[PDB]
Amino acid sequence: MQLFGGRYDFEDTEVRRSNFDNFPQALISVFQVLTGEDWNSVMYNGIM
Amino acid sequence: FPSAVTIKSWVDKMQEDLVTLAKTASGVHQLVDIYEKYQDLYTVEPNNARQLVEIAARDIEKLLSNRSKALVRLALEAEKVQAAHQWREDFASNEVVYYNAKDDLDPEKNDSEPGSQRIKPVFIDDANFRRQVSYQHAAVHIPTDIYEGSTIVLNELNWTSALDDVFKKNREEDPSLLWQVFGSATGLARYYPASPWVDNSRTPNKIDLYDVRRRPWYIQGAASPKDMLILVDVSGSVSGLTLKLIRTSVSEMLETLSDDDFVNVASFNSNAQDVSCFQHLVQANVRNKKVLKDAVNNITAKGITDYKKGFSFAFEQLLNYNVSRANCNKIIMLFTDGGEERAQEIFAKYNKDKKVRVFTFSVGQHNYDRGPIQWMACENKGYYYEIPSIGAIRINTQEYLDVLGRPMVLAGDKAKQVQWTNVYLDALELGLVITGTLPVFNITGQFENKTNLKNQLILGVMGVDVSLEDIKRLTPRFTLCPNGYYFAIDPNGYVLLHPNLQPKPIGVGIPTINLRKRRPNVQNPKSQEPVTLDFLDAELENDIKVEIRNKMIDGESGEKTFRTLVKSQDERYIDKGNRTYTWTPVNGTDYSLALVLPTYSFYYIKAKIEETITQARYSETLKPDNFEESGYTFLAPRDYCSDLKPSDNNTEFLLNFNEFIDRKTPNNPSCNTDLINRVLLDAGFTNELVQNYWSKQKNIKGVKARFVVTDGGITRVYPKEAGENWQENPETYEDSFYKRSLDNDNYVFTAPYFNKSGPGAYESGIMVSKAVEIYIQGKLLKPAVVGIKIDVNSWIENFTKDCKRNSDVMDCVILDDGGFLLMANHDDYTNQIGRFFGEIDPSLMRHLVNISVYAFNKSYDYQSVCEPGAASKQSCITEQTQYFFDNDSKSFSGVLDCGNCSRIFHVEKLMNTNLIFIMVESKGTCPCDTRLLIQAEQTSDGPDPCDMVKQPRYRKGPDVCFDNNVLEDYTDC
Repeated sequence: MQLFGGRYDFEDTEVRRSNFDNFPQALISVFQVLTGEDWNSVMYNGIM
Repeated sequence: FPSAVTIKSWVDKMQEDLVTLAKTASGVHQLVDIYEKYQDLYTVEPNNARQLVEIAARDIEKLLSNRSKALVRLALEAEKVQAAHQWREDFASNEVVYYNAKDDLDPEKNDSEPGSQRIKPVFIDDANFRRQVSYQHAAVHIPTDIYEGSTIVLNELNWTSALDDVFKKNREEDPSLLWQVFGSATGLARYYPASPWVDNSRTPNKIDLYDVRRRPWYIQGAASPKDMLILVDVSGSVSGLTLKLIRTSVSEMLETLSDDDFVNVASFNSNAQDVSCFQHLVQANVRNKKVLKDAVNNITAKGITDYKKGFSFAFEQLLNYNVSRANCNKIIMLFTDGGEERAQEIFAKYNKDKKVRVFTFSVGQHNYDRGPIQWMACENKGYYYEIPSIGAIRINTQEYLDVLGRPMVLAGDKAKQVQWTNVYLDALELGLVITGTLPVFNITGQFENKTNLKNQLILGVMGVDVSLEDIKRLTPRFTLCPNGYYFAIDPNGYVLLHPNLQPKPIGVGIPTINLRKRRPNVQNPKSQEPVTLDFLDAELENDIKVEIRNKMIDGESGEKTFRTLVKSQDERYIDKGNRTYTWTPVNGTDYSLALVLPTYSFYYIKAKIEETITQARYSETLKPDNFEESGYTFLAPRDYCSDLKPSDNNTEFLLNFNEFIDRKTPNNPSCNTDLINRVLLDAGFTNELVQNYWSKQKNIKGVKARFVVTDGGITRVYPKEAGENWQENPETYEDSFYKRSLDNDNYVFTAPYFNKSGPGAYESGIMVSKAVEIYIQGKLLKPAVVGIKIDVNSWIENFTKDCKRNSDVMDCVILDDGGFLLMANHDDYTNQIGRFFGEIDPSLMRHLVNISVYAFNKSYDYQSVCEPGAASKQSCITEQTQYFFDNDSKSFSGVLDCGNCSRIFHVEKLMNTNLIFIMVESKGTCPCDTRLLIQAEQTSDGPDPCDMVKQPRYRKGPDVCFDNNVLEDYTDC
């Protein structure tokens, strides 16, 4: 929530559901990155 | 350097030779005398320029009334018929049969969708519609993204089927009637007569986006004017998706405004400011809206939200009254996403009495609260919209015209007055039209006061078109000279009728296309703007024309004779002429009609030959078989009879005219007898000239051709071989040199074009033309223009015989008022004849402008084709320069310096023509060139709108408008 919270302000129309905008969503995203599933997509959103 | 006296004797002999050649070879006095010789085959009738304006004003008022009476018929039947509809929700059994336009006319498809059934129409081909129409039933258009098969759509197709009898009866009472359309509030448009839509959505690769709810005739008849203030929220939390949705939404909202409404876009993030240069409400025309769109696209999101500051700014913008407004609907459109403040104190302070509406839009896909925004919308008589994607934009940004029309509905029968729109280009490819509109009200359970819930919205809008080729038939222009004309005007300045109003969109700025961003097959939209060309942008603008414009915007009738500059047909010259503007108001409507007549055109010739013998003799003289005796003859494509058609290939037309004047007896029952009688008498006079006088001296020394252009539309080029190099228009009222030679009182020289495709400088010659002026009973009359093509080579021979061929000590040039090279001294100049002098020798040209031998005037052409810049043809504004003779002085002796140089020159103006002669020290001696003084359309963008809004042109808005009824409901939000 600190690093990427409210920084997914991308001006396209692609939906990035795994963001870090509030606490339940950040918990979901971190869990998904723990199970390993598609952690690279979250990383690319973070790097962009 | 030669002296002024030797120079002056040179030019005196030069003008003597040129003028005597043109006079004796063209044959002006001959034509004058053979006009004044007969004087009993014709009569001289007057042009009472007050009577003419009043007759044409009544004819226009009658036409618009006939169209009005066909609108109330439609609206009455539509209200009465929907008042008795059942609202069934089953149709799979009881089908609705109807002809859906934009369905493939391939009879092997058999779609006949569930619930509905198609029609295979017959589609005869018609004129008055340059397409194939069927007068049997009405066609239906449904937007591409609206299913035809909803219960809402199938219920509109079920009760609108009662309109076809009214459509047919309207069309049978007046067969000259163009489209009749009912545009419904569900998206449908039912029009008559039936005709396939221009675009099938997907059958070709061009998909169409046409919604009736956004056509300006609809938006015009569906609500009163406004005083809108868009209030964009650019706090930080909107960044990302919702910000770009906000940009697209504000643009698509600005596109639902007219020239009657006023707008401004503000913007707040912990501080409210204007998005652009404007700072108050501006008139929402095409230029201002371009400014506001370009300003909204430059918007960035950063900061903390503060709704109180934004709403203070908005409500203080809506209280200016130091500026011009619409004064009717004060509304605020808040484009936001969401938040937690509602700002009750601002609304309680500023619109405690609820004169302003608030429409709030929640854009994007987010999680912020939306309670307060709905409350703002519901607490302030407004409405609440949600825009989650790009597809929702179009339908959610045009839907506030349902809220704005509840007071119109409640006003009852005072609200049904026919209105006429600006001039726009028809969607079914018909040209410029104006539309008359009238809203249709929903009266269901009306006689007992049962429902009154859905009975606060209109059903749709009725409309009937009136082309401008139909208005220009009530103002027949063939009894005035090529220089007089009718023109009408809005109560807004804009022009409804003008010789300078073409069928192309008004351009704004310079166009810039990006090739590298344009996919090949994505169907970018084309245009939807009206053709709103102001009056002071269709003519040259004096200080007197401003007062005439103001004086006839508020319906006064008057007359004023003055002296003005008149830009020539081809934009290269400028004349000075005496004109008379006589104007009156069109009594039924708000329009105003004016007639421009140059004195010398207060009298015309009316032919008086009815005898078979004379008429037959004359009609013989225009037949190709014997051009050898009369020289190539052209005929104007006028409308002599409703049987033959203008053909744009004039040999075909002359042949048809002949075979018709014979093949149809001289009774001519369906033919305009004054037109063809004038043409016949005219060809008689012209041929007398050609036979008796021209054909004697078969070959003159320097002459290359000899022509006669006249009224009645006859043109004669003497050696038939010359008739192949004649490029002028065959309709004489569009010949530039004709209108120019009528203005001047001397021999007008027309310079050729340069680097133009075609034999145009050497094979043809230089055109001299003088207008015939005859006196019948003390009355001046200019009925013809005689002319000549001088051969360049014989001219050079007479010109060179202290400056000699290619001499490198001085130049000897001849120009015409306009600065176009005519006769040089260099064989390197003379190669570019007809080119603007300041483009070949700019220092001397700029000096000539400085000492004021040449003045100039600049103007803007708002309807031009443009080569898109880098940032196939677009529409842009071009700037046009034109030079002319201001100081009537004859000689100018001086020295021009560029610094360490010196060139001494002498210029002298030939008398009885429009030619000037310059002898100047050479140019190669002094290596000093500044920059080309270009006279050509240069693509530009000015003027600057940020300054016109501070001193705007006078304007008078509608006085009937419906806002703030008391029985309004506003439990809908």
